[PDB]
Amino acid sequence: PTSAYERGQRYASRLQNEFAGNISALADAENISRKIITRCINTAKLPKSVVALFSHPGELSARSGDALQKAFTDKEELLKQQASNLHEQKKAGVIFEADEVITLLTSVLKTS
Amino acid sequence: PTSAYERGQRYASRLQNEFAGNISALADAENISRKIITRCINTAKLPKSVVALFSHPGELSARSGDALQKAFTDKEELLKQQASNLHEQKKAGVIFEADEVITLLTSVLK
DNA sequence: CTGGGACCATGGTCCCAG
DNA sequence: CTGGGACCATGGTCCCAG
Ligand SMILES: [Ca+2]
Repeated sequence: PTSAYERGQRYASRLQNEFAGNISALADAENISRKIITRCINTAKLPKSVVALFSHPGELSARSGDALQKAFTDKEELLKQQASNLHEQKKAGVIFEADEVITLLTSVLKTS
Repeated sequence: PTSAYERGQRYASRLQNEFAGNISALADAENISRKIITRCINTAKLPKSVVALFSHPGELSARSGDALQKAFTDKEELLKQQASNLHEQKKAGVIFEADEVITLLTSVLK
């Protein structure tokens, strides 16, 4: 289907410049749960540099995207860095699937 | 493609004339767990008279299909009958959705 | 080989209650 | 209006022991 990220991207535009920011209204004219608009929109708030790490945008879950976006609130720069500082390894041939991508990012927020 | 039911017939074709009826094979052919292929195929073995009882083949999930086909192994003549009525009812107004259908089909079983 | 079962994240819904 | 939280069925993987 359509990647949560790209879904959110659209939900966002829709919500902002067509719905006055009333998410109730947006989730109604899409006949979908308010919380869905939310997860998606949230994921879409991640740097496009993070969606890339995944082979396919569809690899990033709406749940895991929303989760990552929260985990890095007021820590945007760390995310961006830890992403590009992880993209360099990707270019160097280094490969990891979606599952780990999300893990290697929240890693810099954990002790070991 | 898409529909659980559709994949059943799709998975069966390859299962039969291509893999001798060796599930483990086709399973490794289309990198996917055996349980999946079992599920979809089983949905396929269901009377088309039941599948066409849903608002769209995708409404009937592999999981509940596999579930149905099982709740009527050796009682298939009970299904068509059970399903036939359901047609009269949705014909004469009555409008049930995805879930309720599987209940109605399974209700006679107990 | 094969089906059964436990397990998993996910998309999604709906309710609670300022 | 809103998010949080409790829930649910799905598709799916994986191990278990004939
Ligand atoms: Ca509506």
